[PDB]
Amino acid sequence: NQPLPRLTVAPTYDSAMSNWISTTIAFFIRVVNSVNMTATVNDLTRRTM
Amino acid sequence: EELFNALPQPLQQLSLALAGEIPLTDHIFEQAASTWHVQPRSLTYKLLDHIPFATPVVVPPSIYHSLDWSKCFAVNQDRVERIPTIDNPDDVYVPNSDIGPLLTSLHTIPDYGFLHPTIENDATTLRAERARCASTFYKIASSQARQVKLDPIRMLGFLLLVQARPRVPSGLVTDQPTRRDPTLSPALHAIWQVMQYYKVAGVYYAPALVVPSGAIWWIPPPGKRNVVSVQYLLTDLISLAILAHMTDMSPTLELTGVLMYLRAASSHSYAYTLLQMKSVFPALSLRSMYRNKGFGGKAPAIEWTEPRSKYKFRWTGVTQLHDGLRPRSPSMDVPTLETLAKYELVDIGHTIIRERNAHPQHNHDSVRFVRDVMALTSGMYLVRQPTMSVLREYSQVPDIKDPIPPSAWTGPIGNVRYLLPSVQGPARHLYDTWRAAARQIAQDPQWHDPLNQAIMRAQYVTARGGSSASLKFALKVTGIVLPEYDDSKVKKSSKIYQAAQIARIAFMLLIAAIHAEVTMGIRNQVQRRARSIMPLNVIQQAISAPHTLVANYINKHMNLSTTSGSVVTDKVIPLILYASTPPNTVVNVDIKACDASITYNYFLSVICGAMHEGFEVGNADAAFMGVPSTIVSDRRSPVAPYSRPISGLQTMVQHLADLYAAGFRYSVSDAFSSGNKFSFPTSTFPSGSTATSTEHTANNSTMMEYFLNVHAPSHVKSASLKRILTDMTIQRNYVCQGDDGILLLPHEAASKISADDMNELLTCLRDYGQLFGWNYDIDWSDTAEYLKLYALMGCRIPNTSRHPPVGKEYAAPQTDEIWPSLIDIVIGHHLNGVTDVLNWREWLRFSWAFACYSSRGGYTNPRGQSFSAQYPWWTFVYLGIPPILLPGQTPFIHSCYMPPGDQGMFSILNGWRDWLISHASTTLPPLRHNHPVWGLSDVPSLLSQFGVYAGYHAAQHYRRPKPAPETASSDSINQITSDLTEYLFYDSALKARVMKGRYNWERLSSSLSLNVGSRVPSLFDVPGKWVAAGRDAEKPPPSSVEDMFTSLNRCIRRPTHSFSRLLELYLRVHVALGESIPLAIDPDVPQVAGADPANDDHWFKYTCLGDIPSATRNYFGESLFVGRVVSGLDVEAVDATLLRLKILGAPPEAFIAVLNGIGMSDSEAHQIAGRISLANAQLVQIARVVHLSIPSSWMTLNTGPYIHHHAYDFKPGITQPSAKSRDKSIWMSPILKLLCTSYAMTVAGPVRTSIVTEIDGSAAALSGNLRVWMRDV
Amino acid sequence: LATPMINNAIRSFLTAWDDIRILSPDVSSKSLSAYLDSAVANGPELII
Amino acid sequence: TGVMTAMRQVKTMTPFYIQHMCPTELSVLASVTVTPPFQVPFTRLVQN
Amino acid sequence: DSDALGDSLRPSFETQFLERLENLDPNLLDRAVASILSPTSDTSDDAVTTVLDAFNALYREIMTPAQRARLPLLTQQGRVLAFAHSDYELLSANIPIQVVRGSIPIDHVVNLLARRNRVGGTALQVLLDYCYRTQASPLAPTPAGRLYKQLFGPWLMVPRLSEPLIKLRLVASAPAKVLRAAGWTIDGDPPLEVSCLCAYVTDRAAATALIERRLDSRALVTVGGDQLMFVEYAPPLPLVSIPRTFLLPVTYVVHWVPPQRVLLNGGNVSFTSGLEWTFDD
Amino acid sequence: VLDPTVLTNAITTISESTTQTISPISEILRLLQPMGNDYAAFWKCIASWAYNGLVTTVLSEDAFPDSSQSITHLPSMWKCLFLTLAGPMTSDPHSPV
Amino acid sequence: VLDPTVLTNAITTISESTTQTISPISEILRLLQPMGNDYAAFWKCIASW
Amino acid sequence: VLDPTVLTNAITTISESTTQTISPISEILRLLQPMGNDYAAFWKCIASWAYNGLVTTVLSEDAFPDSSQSITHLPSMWKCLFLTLAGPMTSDPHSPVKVFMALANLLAQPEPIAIGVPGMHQTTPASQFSHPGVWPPGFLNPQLIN
Repeated sequence: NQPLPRLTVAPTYDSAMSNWISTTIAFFIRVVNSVNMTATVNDLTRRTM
Repeated sequence: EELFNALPQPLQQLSLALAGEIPLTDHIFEQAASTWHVQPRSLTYKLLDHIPFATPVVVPPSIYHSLDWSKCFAVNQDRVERIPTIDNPDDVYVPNSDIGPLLTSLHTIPDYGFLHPTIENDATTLRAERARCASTFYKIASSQARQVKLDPIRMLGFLLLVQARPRVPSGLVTDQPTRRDPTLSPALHAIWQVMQYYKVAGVYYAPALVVPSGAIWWIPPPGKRNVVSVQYLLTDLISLAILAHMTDMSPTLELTGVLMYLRAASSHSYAYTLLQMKSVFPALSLRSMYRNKGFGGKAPAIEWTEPRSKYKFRWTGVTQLHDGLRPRSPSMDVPTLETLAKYELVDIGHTIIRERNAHPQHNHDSVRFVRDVMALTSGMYLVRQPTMSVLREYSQVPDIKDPIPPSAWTGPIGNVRYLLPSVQGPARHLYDTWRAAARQIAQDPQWHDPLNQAIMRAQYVTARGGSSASLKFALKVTGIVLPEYDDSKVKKSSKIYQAAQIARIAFMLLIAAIHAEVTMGIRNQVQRRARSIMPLNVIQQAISAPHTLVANYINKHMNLSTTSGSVVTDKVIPLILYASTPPNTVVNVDIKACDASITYNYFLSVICGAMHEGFEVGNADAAFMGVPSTIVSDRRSPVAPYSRPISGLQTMVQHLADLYAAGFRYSVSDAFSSGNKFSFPTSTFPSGSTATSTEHTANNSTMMEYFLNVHAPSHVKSASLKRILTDMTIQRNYVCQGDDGILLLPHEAASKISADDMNELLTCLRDYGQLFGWNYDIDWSDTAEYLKLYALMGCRIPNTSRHPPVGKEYAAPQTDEIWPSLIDIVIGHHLNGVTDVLNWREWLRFSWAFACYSSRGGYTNPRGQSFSAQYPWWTFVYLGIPPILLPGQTPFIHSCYMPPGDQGMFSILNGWRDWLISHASTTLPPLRHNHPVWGLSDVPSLLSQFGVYAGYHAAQHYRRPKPAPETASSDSINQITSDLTEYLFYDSALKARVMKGRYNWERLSSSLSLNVGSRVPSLFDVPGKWVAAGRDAEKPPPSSVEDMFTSLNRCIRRPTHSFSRLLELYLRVHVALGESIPLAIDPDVPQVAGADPANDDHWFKYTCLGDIPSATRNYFGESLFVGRVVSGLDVEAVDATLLRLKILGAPPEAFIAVLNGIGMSDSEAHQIAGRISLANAQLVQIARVVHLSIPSSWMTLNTGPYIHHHAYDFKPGITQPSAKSRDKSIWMSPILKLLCTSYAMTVAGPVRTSIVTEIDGSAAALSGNLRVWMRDV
Repeated sequence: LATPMINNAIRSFLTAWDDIRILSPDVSSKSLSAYLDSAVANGPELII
Repeated sequence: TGVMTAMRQVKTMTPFYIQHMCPTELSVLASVTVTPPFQVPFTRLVQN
Repeated sequence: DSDALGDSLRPSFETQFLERLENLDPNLLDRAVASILSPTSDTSDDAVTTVLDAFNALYREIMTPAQRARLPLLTQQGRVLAFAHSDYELLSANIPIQVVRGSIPIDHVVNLLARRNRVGGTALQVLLDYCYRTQASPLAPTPAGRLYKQLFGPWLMVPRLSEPLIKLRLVASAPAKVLRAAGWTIDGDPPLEVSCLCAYVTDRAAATALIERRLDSRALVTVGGDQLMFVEYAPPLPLVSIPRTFLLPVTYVVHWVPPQRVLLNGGNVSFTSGLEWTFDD
Repeated sequence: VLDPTVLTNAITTISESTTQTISPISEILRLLQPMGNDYAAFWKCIASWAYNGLVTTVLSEDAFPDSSQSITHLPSMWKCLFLTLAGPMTSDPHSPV
Repeated sequence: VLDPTVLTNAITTISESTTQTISPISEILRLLQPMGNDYAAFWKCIASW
Repeated sequence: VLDPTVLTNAITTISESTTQTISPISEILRLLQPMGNDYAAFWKCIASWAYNGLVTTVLSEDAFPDSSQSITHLPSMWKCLFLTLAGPMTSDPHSPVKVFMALANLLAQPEPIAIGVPGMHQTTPASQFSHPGVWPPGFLNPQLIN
């Protein structure tokens, strides 16, 4: 945690949440673009995921 | 035959059609239908005399020896007229006495007569012990004769018309001339032997003649009497004479049945004697088949799908039978022959057992013996007094062998008490299941959601028709202006008249004074023409709202009913077939009188204490559905009583405990007995209320769970059975719905269980319900019965007695209908003979006879004395009945699994199309212009000659009178509608959704520019849906009937000789059928009893497809893309709205305008619209946007894989490449594959691989033209 | 005419059922009761 | 390739069943049938 | 009275309860008196549960069908105050009557010991005390004094009221045609009326706003072949329906307003009629 | 006196007894089932100590869980739990084994 | 326990465009379900050894 | 203030050819939307952090992907995304081993590892790893996974 701000707030990506969220997506972009999904899932619908 | 010679010449001309000799043109259909109505009905029995025939049956003269009805009826407390039981305390039905002295002569027909009007006059004015006693008997005895659809006088007339000429042999080599003769039938002989008594000059007077107002009885001659049992005997024989020729019953098996009806007619109180033998014939055949030495055959190897909660089933081969697979259960022979000895019918027992032992193995012929004997049970709808229907069977209180002590309860918290943990019987597991299920609702944030609250208030209005208006009683504490709404013409039932007035007064100023004595039963007046019925007040259903919700949570994780129209044919039927297989033996647990077995003495005190402790979780300061938080008076601690704030969800339980303990006030106001009227409490729940009877399902799995795990693994004395009872689990071994359910034994020791161990199990199970008063109706016949449907070694046994050919339940003394509603009863009567499989040609021959009488109608108006209608022959073709013969081909090639509608009319106009082009290229001039689907051949003139277009529009035209007041006059229409609108739109948040929905759609109706004024299911259709669902039961005025009548003749005779713009587009597609698809099952295995190779059409369909519906990618749409709707909006009309806009390329705002129309949130309308897609959708659900659907006749089949990968949109070597649906095969192929199956199931014989051959235009031309159609809708 | 064509598919129905005859050929339950239930039923009488 | 690789990746008990459970099952049931198993040595791909 | 309905039968219900218990076991009765009167109660699955099922078999045999015959005495008169020993017979025999669950702040278990010379003695009074307690449905017993404030409460006003009140009554008028069907010697062309329910007002003008309008409830009057005569209402009338200035009695029986106009009763014929409050002089 | 309500109050609080919870709990709900002949199996097991050698109070056949069920099956280990406690109560000399 | 829901679901959940002349997804189900509806033939092989 | 239109509008505005049989846009919004609000369960998940001594919020067992479907089965994978995102929210001490195993279950054929004591295999359905002794050795030390 961090202490409470008193000015106008905006969604920032410095959080541990945003550290957790962005690195899962950075991990499942690797799983989707891995070799196992390449042999089965079609390449154009792999870009969609 | 000489029977055919005795028919009238226009009636002979239709028997030639029904035989298949000539095509049934419309002129034969008109003249013979006119021959039925102008004929005196007594002449039909003269035709039975024209057959000289003999069979060993003798009707005794002891039928006519009657009782005295006044010795059978008397007066008791509160001055009620009822039947004192003569012999046994259930003697309650119609006594067999002379109707003769009670009737006067009738003015129009002097041979018949209605009730003597001196008895009719005084019994409503002066309450006597004679006249009021007489009108009770007369209206009940007329009502039991009224329990038919139309007269059995005519139902025997259709059967003799079918049997006049034999059917012509079609070229399909699986047909046979039927083995049955009418000369050998003792059913027809007993009718002729009875009718020898009822002629005075060779004229054969019927004993009754059931006018649609009610039955009118024959006057007796001097010296002879007219007992009431004869008309009931004649109906049961005609019900048996029809079915036995449809089931191909042996003539030695009708005599088994006929001798029971003649015995019950010889005895007194015919319906009571027929009720005491209601379970003889299933006990002699179905309940006991294969207990002999030699046993074998083939049985389905159905496997339970191993994730147990999925309730999925797969047919996984055959199982050859042996003597370890025959039932270890004892036969039902010894308890049945003792019952037959009570009525001197022991030869009926020894006839079946001699014939049953001729079937030692399990074959097609053996299961036909089961359904033939089950056709011998009378399906006659027994009618007693509706006063006496409640005074005895809704009065039985249970016998609690282990009552809860008063020391086992805590101090009271307001009205309710909690159960102490010191008591740990089966009441504790009742108390602890309803408590934890109540905890998961105060946690659940599904409520305080405006759409979820709108669905529950829609659930009480739409589901049941309602009873009373107790707001006239509920003006006692709050001054209401009480609008009677005579300036709106609407019915004053509980559907509309209550809930519109609820929108003004809050619940909290009303729930404190809800307790009423005329809570339910009758429409706010103590004498009307309606029967005392089940549902109660909408604000006392609203105080019963959490009791529904906690019962829904118990049945959520166990009973995944999914709220679908196909749940019997998807879940019940394969469980019926997975049970009774030779691996597992079952105990079909039935709980009789479960509605009268849930009292406040045991059950409703425990659950209201469990819900109140269960609702203690969550916020104690929280309202619920308009009921605020309140002060309770706590008295648990003896030293510290105090005032606690409780939630609104606990506030409702405080009033529900006051309502359950006082009972349920049934008020009887039947129009059968002359003016008996009394309201009185009971502990009996309403029967048919599925939102309330789910509590019985909520206790059925719960109390079986304490039995199989705690009670019976400790109480039973068999050490071997404790090994079985250890690993039994209701998530694996028990399936319940309602009061009844199947108990399953574990697969290791299932069929190898000792019957002496099972008798010690069921003794403990029957003694287990003695702790609750639950009289378990346990059966141990090694057959399945889940919801009134049967099995035998994995073969479905269609109960032919369940759907009678003649019978129809009437809870009213009159039918309360205009004429053409009989036609909708015909189609339901036809498809019941298709689901319950019969001889499919002879049933189709019987149906066209039966439908021909339902083609002419005559209305009696004091203004206009003459009205006569005529539907064409092709009307019944559009509604579902397949034609027996087309001009230009061979008869009986059109299957009974043909769809109705345009989907069925496509199927006939495809195989018969090749004749239509050739026969119109000759004998007719060609077209001046060119036509797309027939070229230059003048086929639509020829179709206009046969009346194909005539019956097409006459079937699409409505057949129910619309009401007369509209909004164009000075009438005050929105008095009750806008107040019901305020009831549905309580929160301003949900009103802001729907106002946003119609504003965006009518903006996008003209900007997107595809439609104008088109019907889209918004929530303002729902008060239009509800209020119009109240005036449909109201009797229409003669101005509305004649306007409905004149619109029929204008619709028939109009020169619109074109089809709809879908069938005109369907006929471009030409499909063709290659070889038969390879097999689903081994046809030595009987799938459904009656589908032998003799009944050929049903035999191939259950063999080529199978009767286990394969859950596939499609699974015929158990998902409907909107999991919850306001009740009144059809989700069929919603998926056909969203998926059209997905095909049309609509902007996403067009989807959101539809979804805000049904009440979805703006957070929800985006989240559904992105979720729905054209590829993720299911192949049945795509075809529903063009009004193509799976019929009810296909529901018992496995149409899943056949529509998937046997029906071709494009078979690349055979078809022409004009039918390439490029870039449209995501949604055109569900239309093309389903039109392939629309014709495959219409052709008789085996199911062939269906191939689209060509489209007359391009497939792009058809994808363009349906896109034009989907813009118009 | 569809009436020979509906009488041609009955040939393809039976030869598919004659195909399933040769795959899983039926055998009498008098043998199946003998190879399963006659074992628990009868034997020689040794003790007398 | 997408269909065929999916069929490899199906989690099925029948490979586990064929060498763990049913050789125990077929052993026990061979002691209880009325005819003992008439057995001949199976051969992996040897000509003679 | 609650005890009187068990006294209605020609053998008394407590006399059969002697005969039912004596035929089975004298020893379990010797220890059911110690378990019911125990300070702390055990499961007692030998003593009391043999009494209660013998009680309920005795109860279901005679008492529930007799209560159905007692239906017109407990709800069909003008106004009644029925008493019951438990919540069961008002609901199990399906009689239309409002049940309130009473608890007075006197320990009733020592009153059964305080009373004497009963037909079963003081020992039988405490067994079937526990039998009716288990028979009663478990719900909060409201204080019975709150019921008696409705009944006997405003009858304590009239000694301190300085004004002698007047009498009102209901009218269910009967035609002579229904009262000459089965035979009644009745002198007069105006219709014969009956008093369904009386009420008392401390003046005349407070009823003038209510004597004019008829009451919206249908009242069918069962007249017996004997002197007895019973009244029922198609629409139950809420107690709250009468205005706040009515003094209606605790219980009230139906009688003809002229008794002398009725002669030669001769049979039982009922009739339906409306209601009008009127002045009785 | 033998009153299980001290145990029953202590054991019903920490128990759940819901339809997703019966399969572990159901062995000890049979313990809480109050149907008993004032606990005659206890006093008969004491009285067999005096008449040991003439009658021995062995553990029942249905006491023992079957020797094919694993310990992961939760009612089977309560069935072993109720046995180890009732072990030394018996006069069976083979009760420790 | 043999459950054809397992092997059919793994086949039908693979992505093929609906523009192709021959779809091998919908093709091998004609080699999978018909004539293989008797799955007890598996058990006749286990007993045959 | 929760407002699920944003993540809806973020996904439905990604481009996909509609000619495919399987839509990864549509088959995950099926697995995304509750019919009611059902968003206070997030706030019960927060409110349990003050009460982790009494109650531990467990990942819902009916939301795990089964041990029947592979990684090629598309809605089974997006469950494993939804488990991995909602991992640190739930206060169960065995949350990350259930997150780790629900993918290790879902690719047992391509990528096998060693799983703890015997009796708990890689195709154990990721809910029975609720004890600290059946954490796999590769999860404690990723060097043990090759």
